[PDB]
Amino acid sequence: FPSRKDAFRAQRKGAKKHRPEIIVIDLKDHVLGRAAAVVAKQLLLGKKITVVRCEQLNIAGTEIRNKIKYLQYLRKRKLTNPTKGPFHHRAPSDVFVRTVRSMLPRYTKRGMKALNSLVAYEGIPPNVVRTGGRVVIPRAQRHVCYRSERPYTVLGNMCKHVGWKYSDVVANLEKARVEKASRHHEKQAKLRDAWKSARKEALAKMPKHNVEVLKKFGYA
Amino acid sequence: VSRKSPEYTTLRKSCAPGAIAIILAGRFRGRRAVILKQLPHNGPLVVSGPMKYNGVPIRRIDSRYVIATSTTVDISSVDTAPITAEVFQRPKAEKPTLVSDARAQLQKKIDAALIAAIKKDAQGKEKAGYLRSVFTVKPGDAPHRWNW
Amino acid sequence: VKPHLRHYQVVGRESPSEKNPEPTVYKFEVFAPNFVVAKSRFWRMMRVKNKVKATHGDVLSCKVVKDAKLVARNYLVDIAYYSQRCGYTRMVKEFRDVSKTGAVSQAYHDLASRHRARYHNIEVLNVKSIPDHEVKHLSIAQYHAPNLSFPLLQRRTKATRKDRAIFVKKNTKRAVVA
Amino acid sequence: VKSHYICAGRLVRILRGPRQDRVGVIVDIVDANRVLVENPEDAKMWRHVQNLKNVEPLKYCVSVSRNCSAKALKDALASSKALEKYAKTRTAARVEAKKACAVSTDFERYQLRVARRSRAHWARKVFDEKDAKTPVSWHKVALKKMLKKAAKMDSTEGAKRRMQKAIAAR
Amino acid sequence: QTKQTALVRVENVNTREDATWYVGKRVCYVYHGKKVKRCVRWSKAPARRSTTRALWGRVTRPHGNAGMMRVKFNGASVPASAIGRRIRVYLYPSQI
RNA sequence: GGCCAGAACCAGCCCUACUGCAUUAUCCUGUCGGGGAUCAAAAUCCGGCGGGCAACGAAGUGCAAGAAGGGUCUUGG
RNA sequence: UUAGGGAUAUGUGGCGUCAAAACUUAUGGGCUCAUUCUCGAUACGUGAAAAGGGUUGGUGGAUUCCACCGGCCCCGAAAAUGGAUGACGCUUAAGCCCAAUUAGUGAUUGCCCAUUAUUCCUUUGGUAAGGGCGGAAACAAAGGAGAAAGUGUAGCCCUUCCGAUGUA
RNA sequence: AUCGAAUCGCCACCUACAAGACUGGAGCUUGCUCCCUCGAAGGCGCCAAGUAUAUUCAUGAUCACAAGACA
Ligand SMILES: [K+]
Ligand SMILES: [K+]
Ligand SMILES: [Mg+2]
Ligand SMILES: [Mg+2]
Ligand SMILES: [Mg+2]
Ligand SMILES: [Mg+2]
Ligand SMILES: [Mg+2]
Ligand SMILES: [Mg+2]
Ligand SMILES: [Mg+2]
Ligand code: NA
Ligand code: NA
Repeated sequence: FPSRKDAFRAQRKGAKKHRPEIIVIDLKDHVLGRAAAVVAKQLLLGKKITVVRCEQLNIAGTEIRNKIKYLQYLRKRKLTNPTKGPFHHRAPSDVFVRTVRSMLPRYTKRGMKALNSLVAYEGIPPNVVRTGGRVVIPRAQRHVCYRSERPYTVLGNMCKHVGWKYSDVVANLEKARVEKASRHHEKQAKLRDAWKSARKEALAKMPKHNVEVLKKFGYA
Repeated sequence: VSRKSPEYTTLRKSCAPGAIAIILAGRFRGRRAVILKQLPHNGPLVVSGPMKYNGVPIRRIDSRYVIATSTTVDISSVDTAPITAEVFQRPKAEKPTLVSDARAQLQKKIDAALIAAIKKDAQGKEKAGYLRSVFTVKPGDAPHRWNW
Repeated sequence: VKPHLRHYQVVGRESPSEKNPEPTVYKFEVFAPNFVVAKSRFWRMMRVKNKVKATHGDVLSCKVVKDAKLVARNYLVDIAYYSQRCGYTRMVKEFRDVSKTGAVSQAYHDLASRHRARYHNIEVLNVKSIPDHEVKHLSIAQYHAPNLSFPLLQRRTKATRKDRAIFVKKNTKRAVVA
Repeated sequence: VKSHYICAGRLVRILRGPRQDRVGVIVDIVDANRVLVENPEDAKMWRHVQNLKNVEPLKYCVSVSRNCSAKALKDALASSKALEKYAKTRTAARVEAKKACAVSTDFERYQLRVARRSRAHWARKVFDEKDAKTPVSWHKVALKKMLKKAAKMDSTEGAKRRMQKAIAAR
Repeated sequence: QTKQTALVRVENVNTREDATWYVGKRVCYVYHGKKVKRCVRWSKAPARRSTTRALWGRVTRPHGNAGMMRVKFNGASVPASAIGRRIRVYLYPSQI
C-alpha cells in the first residue's frame, strides 16, 4: 500500500502504471523438490517469480509417508522457549516458500533479495488471473518425473491433515475461478473464430509471391 | 602483396563491395547499408546504403561493426574512385545538416548510381525494401545460430 | 551405444629355452575394453593354467575379432564369477543382442546389477549365437514371435539440446526462459 | 487405440542425434529397447541400431518380415508409397520448414517477415469488414449496445438544442 | 571465488557452441551513480551527461556445457552488486 | 598528452579446420543339405562347397609425422 | 606440499539447489519402495550380529513345484534438550552396481575447482654459468644518458640457468 | 519538485480446463484400416497501415549507457 509521497511523486512524474517483468508459474502437478530447485536458481539469476496453485504440488510416495515426514519436522522445537523455535508453516504455498528458502543462501543479503522476489499463492488469486499466460517447468512435471505406477501425494491434502485449515476455502474459490474463466472462454469463441476465418481469407487476398514465401517456411 | 603498400588488405572476403551490411554500432545501429569499398592501407569500410532508403549517408565504418550478409547488389557501375580518404579528412579547429557542397554532390552522384544499380537487380524492389528494414534483436532470438 | 568390451584373440607362448625348445602355442578368447587388459587376462590364464608367467612368455598376436553384421539374435553366454561367500558360481544366460560383444557387455552389466560382480572377478567361458527354438527362457523367447508388436508408453521424450527450455507456456511450445 | 505400435515394417522418425528427423523402417526388434532401422531411399539410413527412446513411430507400416532382405524392404517401401503419403502430411512439411528456417539468410528472414506482415494486415482488413457487419470486437459490441441507448434518449429537446449549439460554437 | 573472472548467462545461449560463437564479443554492465560525472563525448554531446555509467569487458571463453561464458572486465573486476543484474553482450567485434 | 578507448599489422605463444599407413576371415556373398517356424514362407542356427573388399566418411583397431582461420585487458612491439 | 603475479591444464573430490560444473548429459544396461528408528547415498570413520521373509537372478531334480545359493529391500534394531546422507529435497533418482562422453555416425580430451604441472612476467639467493669494461669515428644553443676490474649499495652493465615454506 | 538515473515485448486472439496407460473422429479385427480440421507453431510486433510507382535523414565526421523509450 503505497505511501502518499510515492503516489504524489508518481503523479508529478507523469509516468504510467508500471508492472515489473514477472513470470507466473502454474505449479499444479509439479514435483516439489525439482520445481523448488529450478525456481531457486532462477531467483538467484534475478528473475521475479509468482507461483500459483501450490496446493496441487506433488511429492513421491504415499500420503502417510509424507505426513509422517511433516510430523517429524513439526516436533523439532526449541525446548526452553518454543517462541523463537523453528516455525512450522502448514499452508502449501508456505511449504513451497520454505522448500525454496532452504535451497538459497538465506543468511546473506543476496539470498534474501532472491527469496523476496518470490510470491506464492494457493489457487490463482484474482490479481494474478489476467496478468498473462502462465508457464510450466517441463523438467519438474509429474507425468515425466514419476513412473505412474508409484503412489504420490498432493501437497494440499497432506497440509490439511497436518494443520492447514484453508483447504475448503481454496477449493470453493478455485471452483468459482474455473467457472468464471470457462464462461469467459465460451464467450469470445466467436471472436477467436472470426480471427481464424480472417486469416484464412487474408491468404486469398494477399499478393501471391508472399503466399509462396509463407508456404516454403511452413506458414501457409 | 606488400604490407606497406596501400593495396594491402586483410579484410574478410564476405565484406565484398556491394554486399549489404547490418550496422551494429554508432548512430545508425541496426540500419542495413551497402558496402562500397575499403579505404587504402587496410582502412575502414565505406558504406552508403542510400540515404534515401534508410538515411545512412556516405560514411566510413570498421568492419568489426558490421554483419556483411550474403545478399549483394552488383555495384560495378558505381565508380567508387572519387570516394577517397581526403573526403573524410577534416581541417580541425583552433582555440574555440551542414554539408559541404563537394560532400553533397558526391552523395548525390554515388546515391543515384547505387539506386540505379539496385533497381537493375532481380528482386530489386524486394532488395530496396530490405535496405529500408531495421535489424533488432528481439526477445527469444538466437543470432548465433543464424546464417547471414 | 556401442559395447564397452571388444572381442580379442591373444596368441602367445612361453619363451623357448633349453628345457622347452618348441613351446606350445595357445589361443585365447577374451572380451576386454582395450588390448592391454586383454593381454593381462591372457597372462593370468597362462599362469593359472599352464604355469607360464608373463616374464617368461611371448605374445605372438593380439588382434580384435570384428563383429559380424548386426542381426537381432539370441546369445548363450556361459559365464562364471567369484564371490567370497559362495566361491565360483557358473551360470549360462541368454541375451537378445546384435553382436557377440554386445551380448557379452550386456552380460557384464547384468552380472554387475544382479550379483554385484565386477569385471576382474568374471570369466566368460563361451558366447554363442543359438537358434530361436533352442532358447529356454520365455523373457528371451517372446521376442521372436512373428506378430511381436507393442506401443511405446510412459516415454520421456526430452527435447533436442538446443531447443530445451526451462519455462514454457502451459499449453504452447512458446519458451519463456531458455 | 490410435497409438502406432513398434512392429516390423513400421515407419519411424529419428528424434535426436546425428539422424534427427530422418525416416526409416523397422526391420527387426532386438528387445524392449533396441530395433534395427533402415531406409533404402535415404543415403544416411543404412541398416543400423536405434534405441527405442530415440524414435517416433509413424502411422504407416509397410508389410515386411523380420530381418527382411534389403531388396524386399526397398520393393515393399516403393510399392506401399509410404514415403509419398508421409511427405503429404503437415508434420513432414513442418520438418521441411524447420530445415529451411535453419538455413535461412537475413534476406530470406526479411522476405518471411514481409509475407507474415502482409497476411496480418489483410486479416485485419477482413476482420474489420466482418466486425462492421456483425460486431464481435469489444469496441464494436460496446458501440452497438450503447448506441441503442444513445439513440433511445438523445431525441430530447434539450439534448438536440445543446448538440446544435455545440456544433455552432466549434 | 576469484573475482577477476565473471560468469555470464545469456538468454537463448544454452550450449557450449553458442558460447563459442560469443567468444571475443564486447560486454557491458550499465548502472547509475548518484552524481553526474564525466562521460565519453562530455563536450561533444552534452545530452549524454547522466548518472548512468557502464563498465566494459570481453568474453574470454565458454564455461561448462550449457552456454555460460567467462568475461574479463577492463582493468578492474565487475562489482558484486551486479550479481543478478542485467549484462549487455553486443554483436561486435563481428566475424560475419 | 605520460590519460581513456577502438580497430590494423608484426614476433612469440595458445585454440582451430582439414588424415595417411597397416589390419579385418570367429568376417562378407552365391548356391547345395539340414533344421526351424507358422495358413504357407522367409528369418534366427549348423555343416559343406564356389567366389570375395561389408569399403557409406566401411570398422568407433593399432600407429599417425597432416606447414601457414581466432585469441591474446594471458606477452612485447 | 608452499618466492608474488597472469594464462593454460590437471589431482583428490565433484557436476538438482545451497555451490563452480550434465541450464536435471546420453540417441546406456539392470536393480530397489522404505509408516514417527526415518530406505539409500557413511573410504579412513563415526549405526551392527546370530537368525529369518517383497521382488528378480542362479544351480541342481521332479512334472507349473522341490530343495539349495546370490542381489536389493524388509524384520531382528530400546535412552534420555529438538536435529541432522552437512541442509532442502530426491524415487522416468538427485539411490545402488556397472559402463560412457555428445553415441551401431564413421574412431579414441564433456565439464568444474589447488599455493601441484606447463608456460609467461617480476623478485631474491646461488657450489651459480657466460659476455663487456685500451672510451670507436665524428657530433655546441637556436637522439638523450650511462659504462666502477666489482663479496656486499640506488647492486659497474648485459645475458643465462636453478632453487625459494618452516618450530627449536 | 528535487530527479540525472539501472530496467528495453506488446495484446480486449496466450492471459479457461483436464489427460500423458491414449492424443480429432470412426470401425471391428484391438492394432490395424477408413475419414478428417491429416494430429510438431497463442496472435501480433522487427520502419510505406503494407509489399509498391514511394518519401526527411549526413558534419552526431570509425566503438563508447539507445544522444531515446507512452509500441
Ligand atoms: K584454469
Ligand atoms: K642472479
Ligand atoms: Mg505442540
Ligand atoms: Mg552452478
Ligand atoms: Mg539426471
Ligand atoms: Mg554432502
Ligand atoms: Mg630466478
Ligand atoms: Mg626461508
Ligand atoms: Mg543513455
Ligand atoms: Na600437505
Ligand atoms: Na538408467
